[PDB]
Amino acid sequence: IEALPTHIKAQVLAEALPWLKQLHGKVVVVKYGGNAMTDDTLRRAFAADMAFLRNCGIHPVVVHGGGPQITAMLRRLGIEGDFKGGFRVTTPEVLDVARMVLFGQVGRELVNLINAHGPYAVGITGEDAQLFTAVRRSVTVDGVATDIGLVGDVDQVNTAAMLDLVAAGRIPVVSTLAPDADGVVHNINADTAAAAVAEALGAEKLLMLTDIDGLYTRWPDRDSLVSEIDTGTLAQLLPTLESGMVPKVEACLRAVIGGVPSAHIIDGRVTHCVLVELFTDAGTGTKVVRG
Amino acid sequence: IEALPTHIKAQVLAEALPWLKQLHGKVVVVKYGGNAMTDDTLRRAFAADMAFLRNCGIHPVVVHGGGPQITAMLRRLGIEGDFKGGFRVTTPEVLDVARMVLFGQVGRELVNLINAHGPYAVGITGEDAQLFTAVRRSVTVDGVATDIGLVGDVDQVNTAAMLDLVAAGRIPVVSTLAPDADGVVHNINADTAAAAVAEALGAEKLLMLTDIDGLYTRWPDRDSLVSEIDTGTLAQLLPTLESGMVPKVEACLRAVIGGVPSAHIIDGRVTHCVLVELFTDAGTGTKVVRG
Amino acid sequence: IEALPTHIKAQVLAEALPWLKQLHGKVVVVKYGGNAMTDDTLRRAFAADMAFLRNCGIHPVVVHGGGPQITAMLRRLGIEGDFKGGFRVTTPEVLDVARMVLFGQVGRELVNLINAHGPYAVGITGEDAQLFTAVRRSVTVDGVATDIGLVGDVDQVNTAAMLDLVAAGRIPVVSTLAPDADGVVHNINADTAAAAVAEALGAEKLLMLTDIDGLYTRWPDRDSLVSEIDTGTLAQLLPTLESGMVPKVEACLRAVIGGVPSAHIIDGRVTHCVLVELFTDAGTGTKVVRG
Amino acid sequence: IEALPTHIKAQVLAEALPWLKQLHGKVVVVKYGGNAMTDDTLRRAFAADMAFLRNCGIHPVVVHGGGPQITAMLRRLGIEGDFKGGFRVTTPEVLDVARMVLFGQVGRELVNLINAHGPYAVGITGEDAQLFTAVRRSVTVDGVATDIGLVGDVDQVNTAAMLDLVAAGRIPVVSTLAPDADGVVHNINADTAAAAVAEALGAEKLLMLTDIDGLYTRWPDRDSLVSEIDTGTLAQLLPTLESGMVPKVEACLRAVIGGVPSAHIIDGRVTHCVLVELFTDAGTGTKVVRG
Amino acid sequence: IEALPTHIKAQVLAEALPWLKQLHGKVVVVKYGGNAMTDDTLRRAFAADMAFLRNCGIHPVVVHGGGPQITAMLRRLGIEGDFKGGFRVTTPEVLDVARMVLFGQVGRELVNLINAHGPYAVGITGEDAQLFTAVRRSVTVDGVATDIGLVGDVDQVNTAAMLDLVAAGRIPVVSTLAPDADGVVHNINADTAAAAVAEALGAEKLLMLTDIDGLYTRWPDRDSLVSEIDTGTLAQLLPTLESGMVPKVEACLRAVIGGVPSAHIIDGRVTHCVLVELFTDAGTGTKVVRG
Amino acid sequence: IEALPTHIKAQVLAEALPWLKQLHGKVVVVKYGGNAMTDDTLRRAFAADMAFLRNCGIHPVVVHGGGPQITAMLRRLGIEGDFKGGFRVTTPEVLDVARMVLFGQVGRELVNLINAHGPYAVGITGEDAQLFTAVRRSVTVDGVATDIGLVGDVDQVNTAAMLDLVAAGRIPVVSTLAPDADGVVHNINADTAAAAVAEALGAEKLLMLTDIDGLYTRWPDRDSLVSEIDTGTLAQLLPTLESGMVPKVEACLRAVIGGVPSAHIIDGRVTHCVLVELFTDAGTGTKVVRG
Ligand SMILES: Oc1cc(C(F)(F)F)nc2c(C(F)(F)F)cccc12
Ligand SMILES: Oc1cc(C(F)(F)F)nc2c(C(F)(F)F)cccc12
Ligand SMILES: Oc1cc(C(F)(F)F)nc2c(C(F)(F)F)cccc12
Repeated sequence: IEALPTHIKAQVLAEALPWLKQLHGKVVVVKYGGNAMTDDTLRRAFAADMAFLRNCGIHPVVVHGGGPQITAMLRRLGIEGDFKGGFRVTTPEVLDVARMVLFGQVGRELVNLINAHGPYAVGITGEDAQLFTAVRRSVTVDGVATDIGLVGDVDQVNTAAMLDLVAAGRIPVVSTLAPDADGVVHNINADTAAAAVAEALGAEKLLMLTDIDGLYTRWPDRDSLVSEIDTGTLAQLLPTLESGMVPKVEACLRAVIGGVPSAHIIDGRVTHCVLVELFTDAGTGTKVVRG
Repeated sequence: IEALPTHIKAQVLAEALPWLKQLHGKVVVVKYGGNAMTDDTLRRAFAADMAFLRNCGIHPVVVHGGGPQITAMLRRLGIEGDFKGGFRVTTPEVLDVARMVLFGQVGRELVNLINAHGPYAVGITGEDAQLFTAVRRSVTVDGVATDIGLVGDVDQVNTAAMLDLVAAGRIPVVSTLAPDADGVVHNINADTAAAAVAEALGAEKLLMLTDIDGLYTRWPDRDSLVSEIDTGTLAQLLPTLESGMVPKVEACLRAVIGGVPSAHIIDGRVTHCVLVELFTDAGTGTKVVRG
Repeated sequence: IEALPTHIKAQVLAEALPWLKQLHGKVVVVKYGGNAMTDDTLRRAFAADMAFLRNCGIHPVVVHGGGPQITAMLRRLGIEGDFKGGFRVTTPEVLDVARMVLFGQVGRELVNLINAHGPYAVGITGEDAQLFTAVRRSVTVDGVATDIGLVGDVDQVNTAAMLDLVAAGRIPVVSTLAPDADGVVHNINADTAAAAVAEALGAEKLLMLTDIDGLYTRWPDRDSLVSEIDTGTLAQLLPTLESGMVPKVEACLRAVIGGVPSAHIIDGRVTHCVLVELFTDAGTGTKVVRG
Repeated sequence: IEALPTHIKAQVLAEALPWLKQLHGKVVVVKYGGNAMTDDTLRRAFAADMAFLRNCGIHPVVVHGGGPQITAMLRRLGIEGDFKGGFRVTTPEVLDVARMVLFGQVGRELVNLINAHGPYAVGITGEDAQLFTAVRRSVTVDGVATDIGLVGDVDQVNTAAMLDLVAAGRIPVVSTLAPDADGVVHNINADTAAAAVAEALGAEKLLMLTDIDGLYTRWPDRDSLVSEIDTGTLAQLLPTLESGMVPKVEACLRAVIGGVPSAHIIDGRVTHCVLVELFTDAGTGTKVVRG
Repeated sequence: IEALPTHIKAQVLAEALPWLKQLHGKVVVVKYGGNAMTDDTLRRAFAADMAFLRNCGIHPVVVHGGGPQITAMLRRLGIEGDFKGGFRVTTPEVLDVARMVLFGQVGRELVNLINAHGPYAVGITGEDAQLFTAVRRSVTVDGVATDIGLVGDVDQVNTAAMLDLVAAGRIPVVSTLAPDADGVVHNINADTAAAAVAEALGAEKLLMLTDIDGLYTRWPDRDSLVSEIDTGTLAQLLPTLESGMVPKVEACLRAVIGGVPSAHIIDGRVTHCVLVELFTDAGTGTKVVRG
Repeated sequence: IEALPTHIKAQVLAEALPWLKQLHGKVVVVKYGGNAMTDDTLRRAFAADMAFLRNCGIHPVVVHGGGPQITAMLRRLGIEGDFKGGFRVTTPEVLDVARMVLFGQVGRELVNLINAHGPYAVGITGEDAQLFTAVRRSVTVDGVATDIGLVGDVDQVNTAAMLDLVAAGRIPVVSTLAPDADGVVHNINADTAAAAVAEALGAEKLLMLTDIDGLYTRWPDRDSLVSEIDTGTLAQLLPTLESGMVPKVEACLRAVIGGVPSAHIIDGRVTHCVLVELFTDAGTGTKVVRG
């Protein structure tokens, strides 16, 4: 961005205005995962972008996953896994590992990255201040609902405390573990949890960073990619899509149906993708709205 | 900004970060005048840029002049002028006109322009809530200090009220008229007034929009333009410069010497010049710092 | 008030009590116009009376007109007028003049007068902070609704901001210009605007200073003057009254019907008329209440 | 105040302005005693005047005595008194009576009188919330310092709590009893206590209602009455005055020397004397200032 | 509590937890009377217990009676009483005595006792700040409703002010006198008043200190004492009980039916009975709940 | 605590008062470690005791270690250690493990335990919101200062944010990791960190739970145990004591010398030891004060 004429730099900065006005003082929940988490230039830029939102008076909330880091730690520890369908059964032991990795490893590096720009990030789980609870979930293998241990869905959210934390100028970085009604901590799918937090906080937008250009309807037809889609149309398309896009799309559906004005599936492999989706009309992501 | 690749749009937006962090929650006083006031694309962009600062949680304060509009109104009214040196004598009558034009005409269009983006601008003079007072000033013709009527300098500033007004999320647009100790309203040079407001409010930056590329030391040598200069060096250069740059430079000197971290002389003829000077490293303006 | 016995001075001050209790912490909107605006002893006393209300913890709001000052300025500028019925057509040019005179001249002298007693007054139009909007109005000539340019009625009122401004201890002085939904500033009849502001702010009282002893029913029978009247009775009488009293009475009707507890038509030619109408049982004005 | 012309009523109300501005938001401590306490028209008007100050956003604080009511109750109870010089010795028994009469009788009627105008008054002693402490005082009989039991001076004042109570819009009515450092409640001279409260609260004025026209220097020469006097001059005159004026004058000296801008000895036998001393230039009282 | 093993001291302190959690930040109204008022060890411990609740962030409110102290003062003053049934007729004179004794004597000693632990207590009646009003009540002699003078029931309660007073960290000590709608102060039965205050303040608990082990159903069968009872059952039992327990039980009924979660009749003759009823499972009192 | 007479239960609860008054609204920092962390009855009671302090309006802050859990995890992961003197060298790898175990395992169980009583606990490190920084420390082996990797001391503490967090009613549970000036996270000795937090927060008390009866001067003479000691005396004794007591004593010295009123070494093996040390005069711990 050196040889680029100044008057076009001015135009790029000015074209941001309408979205600065749309998001000022608003909550934006961001699911962070995929390559945007593993490559150092992309993660450093993701951190700077969170600092950006905060220094525009926007209120980012970061929800993170970390599936592959968990299995690697379990393999390091020699913890033999049990599998039903494609799912590992989350025994009390896998959870102590899951929690320890998500919160004590993955969340910490993001906190430190963001905090390179200032005293902003704060890590939390649903355990802290009872910020959210979990309810045990089942999954379905070959059409049968089946138990795979201490996994669940976000049950209820301490909306008050949480919103406090962000008015103080803080960026929570959430690791998706929370207690159930009996105090038993469960692991929650990070995508679904992000949609739940977004809905409960009255978020203006939910962004889902993924390793895709965007929602393809008839993958892999190039002509099948779409910029925008409504819940009704997307819900009908849901049984058609690949394994990896189902949770991302399900989250977008529950968020937007829950009242979040729009959810976005954006490409985490693009540097500063969040700046592109939020402050530019040129994002390759796909925007979900109600209808 | 259409055919421009997205990844370079992302970089333009990201390169803004460090200045967003420098100015967040800070007061920036802007002298608005020159062509940036008379051409409609430049004024519309100046207004949008004020909306921009506000929607980044920055606190712009706008000080405006309007010399040529005053003389035109005086000519329309058939008010014969009296002149000492190059100065019109500001009789009680010229002031009723000056005040009426500055506050009832020039300030109003800027307020309305800015307010096209939201309920932000509010017009004021030193008369309103006793926000600032004036002290009668003399000027010097042929080395003699001489009286030219009801003109003066900013005397004291109601720093408390003023800072209130901006925490409420408002953008004051100041017309440089204020009462003296006896209630007698004077007209204040808009440049000097901008430096006074900036100093009294603890402004982070003072920007002076002018009709120049920047400070030339040996005008019109092209090689004489400078990007940055300190107060000591600039003060010595002061007797050398053209008539039109003296007030702009004097303001920068008193502001920065008064503790304002930097004052900037930027080109009001560039669209969105303020966005360029604040969020980009490519401004043609000249930055003044202490030393 | 020198030779007057002290014990009767004490009684005058004490008889104020019940109205001090009725208005303490309450909004009182005052239409200021007529002779109370043009003679210097009456205007100086009107200003002191506003200072009085403020220094009793009452919240005065001042709405002003200025019809004759506008036409004089238009005549000074050689602006040829166009007239339908008795109305001047408010072209874009007449408005730049109207706004400039109302806000840059008439409002300023009242602000300065009031501010001789302290940092109280602040001038505003509906343009400032989007405090109120306008909607274009027509008038009726010979029973036909007809367009006379950029004149209108108060459309909606930023009740929140406004009420803020007065809790801060400020006395707004309103010039009746406001933007329409498209940003186009209109001139609003000061009487009607005063009733609109009073209703929107939950004012306890609306006072209309006029050049009359009070409402005469069968002018000019001396026996026809009344101290108090209800909306129903007054509405029926409306088609009967002189040209000059119609707007004053219409305002009182819409205010009191809008829920303002009482509106008052008081004589602006009496020194300190507002002190008389508010803190004394001896006013010649006429009080309007609902029924 | 019926046949009195309206324009002179207006002037009486307007002449109040400068003192409304001097006292707005300020603390005024009032010693209440003498006839102003015993005649029902004077007490009712004293109560209304406290309501007046409160409904002008002034902060009255009322300190009361009640010497004669105490002795009457002691006589009713058959409590034989012991006397040194002219002083009754305040045994533990006389105090239970003193406290009971001051706080449970005299303070209550004033509270109820004031509260006829609204929920304003609140009775207190130094015992409540530890609002002020006492220190045992001696008196001097025939030049010997002597002990007369549980009487004392205001020692320290809980300035914080107290000032709170008045910002809430309340009018404390103080009965001059307070604990010493050991919890032992003492009776405090109401005059001296009023000066102590006034000084500790940063009162703008202290008023002492007495049964005199004002301070006579050479009583009973009519020509000896004075409108104003300074501390130095008054302190020298102190040994000259009658028994009854010594405490009133001593209080004025300690208050004004303590920084209270002025103390006033006003005639409690004049209806609404406080309104006269505060809002009129015609008071017969005598004003004390420093010098 | 010296030779007692430490590990059992630890258990006593720990068993308090669940009630500390139930009452934290909650209002607890306490009727104080009986022996707990007359013996010095019991009263000193009652005071310390109020200090305890306050230093746990609990909000005690103390309502006190004082029947026997009133009659003793009336006998000291030679005030001949008039009696209908078992009731003294409360003439205007008996009230001046009643008020003076309750507020100027009985309330003061409790305030001073409590305040030995800090600046907590503050005495009040319904007269102060119009905190509550009274309505004249009749009583029934031989089945006839009859007038016995200036006695009444709590009519309405200034819930706002009151709750303020306790958030400030204060412990009000209420003497049951209040004005009626016309300003005429009445004496209110302290038991009934305590139930009214408890209901109006949303108290978590109402405690009634009495001179009984607890509610006996078939007094004096030892086997008839009960630990807990519901309103329906207790209401039916009401006509059966002794004269002294009727008001205590009536208060418990109106409180719990008014929504107060539980009312308790506890033994005022046990040192620190309130600590026992609140923080221990071993109280001899009887708890009333709805049903 | 069943057969124990009620009147002695009442005395145990009442004897707590003076310490409830000393600590109300005050910060108490607690080092938690040793057996109090490993046995389930002791940890459950430690959690309940934190809930206790919080439900008395006290502000507990919990600092925890976890040395043995770290080495066990390192052994599980097959991480070969390097040792200088008795110290493991904290390589970047040992820290990822240390942080993960302290924050993602040990801190979580305490948070969940405490949160069984309510939404109180919140886990943090110095990384979160930049709450505290670290400075690399060396240790001394055989009298030589030597480097053992990423270990350090608390450098500076974000006192503001922190104190906020506790006013909100939260109990922070601190894991002793923090960034240095360059963002490089270090592991901090939990004892020293507890003294640093206590000093920086103006804590009223610092408690150090250890596996000792208390400070023995001449261990293992039974007669050598002491209840209280001053800094000067204790500092001189420091070179004499066992390896395990040095850090506990050093922390007490720096805390009390830093202005913390008293530090306490209490026996973590006693159930509810904190309740015993704080609310009882029977603790076996040893209290440190300045002198
Ligand atoms: O909302 C406001 C607050 C303040 C305040 F001064 F109270 F901050 N001032 C305002 C003004 C003024 F600046 F002219 F006063 C004009 C319009 C709205 C205002
Ligand atoms: O609302 C109140 C506040 C305060 C406060 F002290 F908190 F300001 N004090 C009050 C009192 C007291 F002055 F006796 F305390 C008595 C009645 C009402 C009160
Ligand atoms: O509600 C909160 C406020 C603050 C605040 F720092 F704003 F006080 N911090 C919180 C934290 C943090 F301590 F990690 F920051 C974690 C969970 C909830 C918090």
